[PDB]
Amino acid sequence: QVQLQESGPGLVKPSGTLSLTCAVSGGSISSSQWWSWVRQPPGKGLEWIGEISHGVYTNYNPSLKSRVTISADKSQNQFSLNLSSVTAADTAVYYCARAPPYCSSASCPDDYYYFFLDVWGKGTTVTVSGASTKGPSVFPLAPSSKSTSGGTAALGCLVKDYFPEPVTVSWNSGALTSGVHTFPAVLQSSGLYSLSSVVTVPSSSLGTQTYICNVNHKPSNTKVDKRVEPK
Amino acid sequence: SSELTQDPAVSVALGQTVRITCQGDSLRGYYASWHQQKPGQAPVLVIYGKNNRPSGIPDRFSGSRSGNTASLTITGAQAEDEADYYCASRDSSGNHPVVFGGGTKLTVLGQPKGAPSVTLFPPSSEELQANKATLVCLISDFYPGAVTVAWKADSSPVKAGVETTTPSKQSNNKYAASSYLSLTPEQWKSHRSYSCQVTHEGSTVEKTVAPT
Repeated sequence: QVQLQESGPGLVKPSGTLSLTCAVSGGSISSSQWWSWVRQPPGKGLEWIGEISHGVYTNYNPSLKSRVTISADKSQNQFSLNLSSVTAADTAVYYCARAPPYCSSASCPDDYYYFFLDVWGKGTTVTVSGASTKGPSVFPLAPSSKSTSGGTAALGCLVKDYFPEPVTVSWNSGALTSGVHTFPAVLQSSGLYSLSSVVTVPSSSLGTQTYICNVNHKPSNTKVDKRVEPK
Repeated sequence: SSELTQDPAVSVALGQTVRITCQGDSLRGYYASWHQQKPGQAPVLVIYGKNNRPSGIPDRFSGSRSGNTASLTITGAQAEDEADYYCASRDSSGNHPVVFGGGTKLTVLGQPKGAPSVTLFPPSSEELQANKATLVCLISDFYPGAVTVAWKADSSPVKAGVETTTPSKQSNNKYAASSYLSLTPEQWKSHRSYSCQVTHEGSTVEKTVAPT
């Protein structure tokens, strides 16, 4: 029943300070467990940042200790992370997670010598850049007679020229999950990203049903809901 | 960043057994856990430690120890096992910081090949009414992940204005790619047709769009 949700800025200027917050429902951050922060740079592995227990006791990665701060708000069931003097090496997806209690001495039952991360959040993407945020231009990819494959047909949305990542696309407010494929973004020579989301639908139900793609770009605090009508 | 050494990539044939190993002097004090990560998703714990597994993890996953080396063995590997695997534990000295392995890309051989699905879209009315023109060629569901994308103006190759991704694995172990061709509305209307050619394992799929 335990759910975690990170929240952050998405874009941080170099030498700035990154501030994230993980809200917890169905569990208590004031417990003896170790509520942790993990990050994963794009195309790389996981790196451990720190942990906090009972809302007070902290433990950090030795290589990051000089600029990492983890605090907890026991009244809002939240714990937060603060990383100062950021560079491009701090660009990563930041996960909050939960580790179990343990013993530092070799004198405890067997249950207290595990480390595992069984509960994770979805992760929030953070980019360290001096470039400015740009919201996306959403265009409809309307179905035609060449986007058809017999009984089915393809329609989509072009999410063009945005920065930074990520962009999430749902269809009909999440009611339409079958047949949806959101393609990974392309990094263009301008420094801006672009991606496309495409959903496959019955060609007979084109004129009898409305299809809207929901494009969320949190780094710019913009949501675009574009209606897709046949060509 | 990483403290335990894993092989960055190992392979196993569908149905065979593979042992992904995790080594380091930091390991000797605590139990090693294993985390699985599919593309585009957060990690998923597959081994608590020792040989304990959470719910939803098949019996073919198992954990074992041999001093400073932990091992995740997969007996009878399936296609759903293709992912990245991370061992984790705590340092037995000092303030006991958490210790991650570098990660291991697991490839499962013998999966069925697949021809690419190619979807080509012309520039939308709203984009042209805004004095912009972009051609979108979406390639998906091809295996292996080797594919060449090429654009044609009428029948002549075009290279300027083409932005292509490198193939990336989908959640169903097949691959996807995208190529965007940016033109002016004059370039779009001054040609009879435009084409997106996609070659995969010696075979080519070609889609064509016109100002119609």
